[PDB]
Amino acid sequence: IINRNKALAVSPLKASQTMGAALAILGLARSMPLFHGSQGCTAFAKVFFVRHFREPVPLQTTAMDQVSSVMGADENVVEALKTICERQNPSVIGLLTTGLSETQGCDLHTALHEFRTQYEEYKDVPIVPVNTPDFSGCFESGFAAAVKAIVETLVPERRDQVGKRPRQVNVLCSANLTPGDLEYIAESIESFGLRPLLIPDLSGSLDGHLDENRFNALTTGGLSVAELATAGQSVATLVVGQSLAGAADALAERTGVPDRRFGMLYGLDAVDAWLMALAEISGNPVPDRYKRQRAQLQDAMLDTHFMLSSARTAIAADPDLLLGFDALLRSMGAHTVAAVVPARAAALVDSPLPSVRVGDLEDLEHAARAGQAQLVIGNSHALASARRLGVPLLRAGFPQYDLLGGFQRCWSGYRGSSQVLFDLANLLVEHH
Amino acid sequence: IINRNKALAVSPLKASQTMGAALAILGLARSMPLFHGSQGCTAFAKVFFVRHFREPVPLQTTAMDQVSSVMGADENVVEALKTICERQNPSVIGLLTTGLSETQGCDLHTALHEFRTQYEEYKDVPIVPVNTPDFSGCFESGFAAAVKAIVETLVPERRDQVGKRPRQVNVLCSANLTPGDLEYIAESIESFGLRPLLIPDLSGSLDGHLDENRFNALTTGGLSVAELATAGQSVATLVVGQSLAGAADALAERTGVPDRRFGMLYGLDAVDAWLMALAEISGNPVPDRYKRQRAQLQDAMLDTHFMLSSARTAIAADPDLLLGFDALLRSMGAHTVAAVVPARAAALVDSPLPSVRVGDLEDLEHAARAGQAQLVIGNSHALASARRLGVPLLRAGFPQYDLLGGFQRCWSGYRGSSQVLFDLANLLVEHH
Amino acid sequence: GCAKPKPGATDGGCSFDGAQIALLPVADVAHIVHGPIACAGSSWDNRGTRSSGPDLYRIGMTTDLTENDVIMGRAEKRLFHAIRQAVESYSPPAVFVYNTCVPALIGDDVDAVCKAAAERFGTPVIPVDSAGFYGTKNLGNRIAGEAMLKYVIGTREPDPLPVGSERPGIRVHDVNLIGEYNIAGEFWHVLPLLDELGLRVLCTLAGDARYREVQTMHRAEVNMMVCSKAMLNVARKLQETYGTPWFEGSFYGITDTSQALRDFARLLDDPDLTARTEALIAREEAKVRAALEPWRARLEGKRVLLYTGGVKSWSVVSALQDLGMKVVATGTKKSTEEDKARIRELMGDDVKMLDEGNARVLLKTVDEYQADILIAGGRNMYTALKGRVPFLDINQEREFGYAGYDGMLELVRQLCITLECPVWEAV
Amino acid sequence: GCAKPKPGATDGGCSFDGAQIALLPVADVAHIVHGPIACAGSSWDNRGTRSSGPDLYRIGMTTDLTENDVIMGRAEKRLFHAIRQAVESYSPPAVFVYNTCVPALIGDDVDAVCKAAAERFGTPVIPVDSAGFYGTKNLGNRIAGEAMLKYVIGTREPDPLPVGSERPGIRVHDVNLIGEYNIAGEFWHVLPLLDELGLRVLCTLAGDARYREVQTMHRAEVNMMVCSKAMLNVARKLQETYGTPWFEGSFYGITDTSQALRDFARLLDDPDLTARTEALIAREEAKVRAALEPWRARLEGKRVLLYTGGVKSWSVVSALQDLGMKVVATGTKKSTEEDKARIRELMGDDVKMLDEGNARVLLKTVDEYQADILIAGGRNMYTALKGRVPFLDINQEREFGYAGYDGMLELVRQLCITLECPVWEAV
Ligand code: SF4
Ligand code: SF4
Repeated sequence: IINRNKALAVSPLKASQTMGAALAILGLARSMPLFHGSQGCTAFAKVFFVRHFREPVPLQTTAMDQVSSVMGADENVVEALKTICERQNPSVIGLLTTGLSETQGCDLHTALHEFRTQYEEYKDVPIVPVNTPDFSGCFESGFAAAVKAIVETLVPERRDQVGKRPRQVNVLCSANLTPGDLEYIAESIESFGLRPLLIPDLSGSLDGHLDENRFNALTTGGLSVAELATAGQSVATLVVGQSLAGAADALAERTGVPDRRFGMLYGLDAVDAWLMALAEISGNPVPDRYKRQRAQLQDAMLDTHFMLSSARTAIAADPDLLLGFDALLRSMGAHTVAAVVPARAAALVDSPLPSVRVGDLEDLEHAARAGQAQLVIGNSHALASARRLGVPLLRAGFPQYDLLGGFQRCWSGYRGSSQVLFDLANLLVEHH
Repeated sequence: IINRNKALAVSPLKASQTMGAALAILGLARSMPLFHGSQGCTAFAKVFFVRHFREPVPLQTTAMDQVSSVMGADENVVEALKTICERQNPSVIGLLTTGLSETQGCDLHTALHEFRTQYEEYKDVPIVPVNTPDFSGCFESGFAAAVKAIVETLVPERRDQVGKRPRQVNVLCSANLTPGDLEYIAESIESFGLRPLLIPDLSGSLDGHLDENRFNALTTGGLSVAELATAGQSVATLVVGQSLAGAADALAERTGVPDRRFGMLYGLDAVDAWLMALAEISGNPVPDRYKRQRAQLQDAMLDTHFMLSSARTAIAADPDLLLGFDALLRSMGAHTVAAVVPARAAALVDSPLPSVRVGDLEDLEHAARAGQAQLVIGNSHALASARRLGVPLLRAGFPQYDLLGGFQRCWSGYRGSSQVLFDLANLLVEHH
Repeated sequence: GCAKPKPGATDGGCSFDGAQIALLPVADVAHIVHGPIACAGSSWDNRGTRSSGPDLYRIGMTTDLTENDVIMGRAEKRLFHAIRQAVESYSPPAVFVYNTCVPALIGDDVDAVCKAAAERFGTPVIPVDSAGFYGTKNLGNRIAGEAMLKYVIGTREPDPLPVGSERPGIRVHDVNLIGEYNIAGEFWHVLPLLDELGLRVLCTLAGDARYREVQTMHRAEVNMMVCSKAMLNVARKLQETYGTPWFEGSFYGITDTSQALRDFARLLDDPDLTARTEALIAREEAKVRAALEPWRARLEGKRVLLYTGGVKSWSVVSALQDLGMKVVATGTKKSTEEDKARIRELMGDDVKMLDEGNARVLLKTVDEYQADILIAGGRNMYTALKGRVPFLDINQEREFGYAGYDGMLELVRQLCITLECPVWEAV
Repeated sequence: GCAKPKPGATDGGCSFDGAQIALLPVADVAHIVHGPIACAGSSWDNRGTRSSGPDLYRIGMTTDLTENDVIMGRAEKRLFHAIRQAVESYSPPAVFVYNTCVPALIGDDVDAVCKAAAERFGTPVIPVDSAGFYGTKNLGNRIAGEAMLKYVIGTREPDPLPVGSERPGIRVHDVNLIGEYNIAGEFWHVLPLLDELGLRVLCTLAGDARYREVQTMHRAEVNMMVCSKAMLNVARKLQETYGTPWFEGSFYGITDTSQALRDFARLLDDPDLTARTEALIAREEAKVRAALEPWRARLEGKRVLLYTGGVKSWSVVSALQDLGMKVVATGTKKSTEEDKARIRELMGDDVKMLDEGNARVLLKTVDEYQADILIAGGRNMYTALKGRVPFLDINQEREFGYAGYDGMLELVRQLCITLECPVWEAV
């Protein structure tokens, strides 16, 4: 079952819904997220992200004043939308509520209808509206909620049933898919002769990706609204990561495209089933390449089974990554001795773990110490916890400011999986 | 210029010619290397390799006796060929001379004509003969010499000029290409619509690659003699790594296929020119994929320039890797302050380094200390040198028994290159 | 001044951020953020300071307000129990509660909750009221000074100098450094100079500082404003309340370092200190000038564009100015009067209206003057990098390094590393 | 016996390999390999021993014979200068020169070159003449003992026991362990037992051993052959030359450990030692048996195929034998008479002719008996793994761990880790 407690959060595991919802919009092409809140909220989110991807990130501010006690911010939200529209002219804009602006209710839809009246500004510049108070949920749920909003704001409706034509496969990506996960997911699909429409697509937006001296609004983007429009028709939609069920539901009601969803793409079973669902969707067989990698992974399991069989691990990660790493490890005989999550989140039954905690890194250190973690999986914030146990760190997750390569690592698939076994094997071996 | 000295070798950098020539045969499919020497020579080479690839390796012994003072080994070489042939029935056999057997001259060709008379054994089982005394050259030259032999023993001749038909591109691979380098070289080719004939192909032989309970003779092999035969005809031959010039010459005289050779595939220039030569050979353009990766690499150079610009490095590697790593690093402003090589080897002019040493790890430690290495690139044997300086290690090269992932790393191309910058950047950063 | 125009040069961060930049480098203390995660979470990895001991300020602390807690009222309950948790778990010397937009709005009484917590639990709890929406970072810096009124107040007297006891020097010269943040451990370059002159620093205001150091600040003999003018308000309130004189200087560059030390000498007045301070500067200028000549050929005559972003950036100018690089600076309408008045002196009685334009103005403005590097602070890093231009962070927060005499030794190194890098031609 | 048939069970390694396995774990010494790189290079990373101090045996040393050197004669020049290098650079206590096929063939006079080097330079140089082609590893093991005749010979007398001085015990019982290689540091598990009983080990023959320890070996009161019968020749030559009695035992398993200690007790004869040894065994059996019960369910009744490969493998059998696992052993025509005579007792007066067949015989022979794990040593590891069968290395060289009473504690852990691994069903 899931345990919680109170009352002071010590070295928090958790980041805001309203940031996680911001990198979803960040995976649309030529887009611009806008926090409806005071400026520090964004100036913090911005730092967080640039230090991660080590590349610029567009993010603006409603700029709520001390007078956010008086006029809700009607004026602020509106002038923000008009300003950006006329200044960089987005393909899409993200309208996100903070803890501050939500403290009223903050007339979201309305301020947007207050910026759906005046409007010498074209219009035809879509706007995604999301409700994401710092004070509830978390990064991952935040993210999954701006995918619900993205789906619903962009094209789902009119067409249906008869909108299911090509061989285009929709992929609903969750938050803890890196560009390198997303590339695997797309190349994997394309290799079956399908064609992926990734929703959304951080592969497009976040690496070193441009040739202009200046790129203002993310132009190096993922999803074109243009092409998102066409998600209506498409053979099937694949759902990657349970955090996205509510978005697979929104996506699925408005079109008729049938989902085949689930796990983080880690381990034999996880990728086996990914490839199968793909072979089925397209009739043709699993390419010789992934036939080989499965064999390579199996061998990596034979060679690392000595070191990982019965390893105590402690994981401090979003629910998806937790379940994804738990599965992977359990295919090796590894015990996850301590799992700490940021917030309740679905993935009830807990998965097969007797229990998991919501309570962040202070909790991790002590839970880890309790059952004798040999190894801790987590983000850059975990170094300190790890270093304060006498124990190795393998970072994953979404603050990693201390690692050059990290924002981009492909965790997924057969090689991804096998490389993760190499890494735990190597950490465990040298600290012994 | 190249410096040398004498007289006791302390923690040797070098491994035997006769081992390196053994993994080249090891990259033919269904093959079996045979050392002409006493048994420890093979029992040592075996250990070396299995600890590296962590997978089994076929290797047999002429089994020279104390009576290798009397009958050269006529009887020994012959009974060994008949034994294997009749026991596992290779697609190819490697006949390799050791320090011991060479001490006479060892009637190589002859013992093989002594096993080209009797022969109730089929024959039609090819045999590659190589001269590789422990006492000259080194691992890499060892290797490049069994490629000359492989080329010359298998099909080069009769046909010519008019034997240059398809769109099949030959690749002469050197010793320090890993399976992950070879896969990039092959996939890279195939993406242009060409079709690679890798000579030879460790990709096929060395990982977890089989489905029988037992694989006797490497069946999980690289080059089929069958398909090596067809190297005669082919649009062009690409030569990867200067160690192979003498084999590019052998290959090029016997057929007419024109070479376009050279560098380890590291850095911008190195991969730019690899792709160009490919665009030219096939007319069609550089796939959008590698257009992107070049943009990704350039960004990894901007992000890692802070840490790598002006780094002192010290490299203990085979000449090819040296020049390959030197180039990559120089594109960053990194100085290689100490280069230590196993043996003279071509790559004269030294490349652009004022000098390089032949004299192994004890030399490296002092040369490194001299110019203030911040970082040392080398094999598992270098840990101790590195740990005895106060300095980080990034292993590369051909003994790495202490690292689960390593025999398989793809160093090459845009991602390979960029991932190497991430690694140095990260080691440099945390040891500061 | 400052006001804010929605999505236009609208980045800078709250007063909370500003307060936390100023109070966090008090290492042994507990620094509780009273908000929802927007506030804490991120600003926690943090930046800058280096400690020579306690690392408590490195532990993210925060009352993690769920939505229920803001269906008002619970907000206070939590904080009270949050301090009780900090105090029992970690036993800090003291505890600092930072206020935040949400809790300021719903009317949360930080002050009173803090005082209750002091008394019930016995650990001084200092309330910093500077929720983001009050204004900018600077404002939060100032609010951070104000709160150190209810703690600087000699709540405690200067320790007795240690039995070590430097002979023939008036080791009895106490001083403060206000605004030095020992970022990248840079202050470790200055402190030995001070120690040599027999100047005891009672407190480096937020630079390897401890709580008990701040207590004793009123007995300083001479206060010194280190770049930061955002905190002129403490130098002045200390001056007016305890009579303690002050000056402004920086520890960036040979000139300022020498000058900062010089007017230490003449403010607290001694002829032995004075003679010694000339001797020191004598020695050091000799040393540093000598170690810098070899480098003069390499950087000399390179053009640097300079941009101010809240970064105390006229200091660095003092540095590279002397070395010989032509400097072109600019502020952005949302600049202090400081910047613009200094931008004025440096060059041209006109532009400091570079507008709110990001790289747009900035990038092309680099191109205009054919600048070799752009220097501005982490915000403008990626506009410089991606606009294929060399860059050099204006943070002492970082792992270089740049102050006192020996600072410049790696400032120079850092300039060459980037503007001589072969990667630049390769993009 | 042994003879060798070309490409048939033809792997085992030279007598040089064998000599190096026996003499290398003398840590402070310089271990120069006189050959071309075939010999040194690879065997250098090496395996096994753990030292509690000097790491010189970890430094690869070798005279790196180029082809010119074997256009005869230079071979000797080099070696002489090679010792001069080892002695000046590293100042070892002593230096060991190992002979190799190429140099034995061209007639190289190791002995004389060694003696010359001793005298000129003043460091004892010991010549180990066991080039590969003489025979097997065992042979090289025996040639390693012989050479320790010109060095064991009390070239030095036993140190005076340290002023520590365990009271009421006859702390004055000196012993040797011949063939214990402290592999994976496993001997650190036995030594404390010996110390408790007041048995001083003059030398653990090649197990955390130092040169000056070997010198003093003739004054031992009781020698003990630890598994290794390849070196029966030293136990006997010591017995015949200094009168020192001996026995054979292993430190693998509760039975052997208890028995090895027991016949220490009755060989060097004391009723106080004897009463105390029962006490010790009393305590330890109690301890270990108790710590093993919880594991008995998990491993009990599992079938192990056992293969001998020069590995002292009947020792491990003693272990898992008592725990309750059914054991099936086999030797390969090229086995010692030891193996076959023991394979005999264990099971069946017939097969030990499993032929020279690799996995062919081996794999199918595992399948035949429905074995759960195969145990044999690193050579046969990959035939086990790839034949999708659980495996457990027969090396004390490794990082486990298996001797004395506490050794079994991780033998059991190591068995479960592999034969309960879910990875097995997944392939
Ligand atoms: S702007 Fe307000 S709510 Fe946001 S981080 Fe600052 S204090 Fe917290
Ligand atoms: S002794 Fe003989 S078989 Fe053994 S490694 Fe040396 S040359 Fe090779």
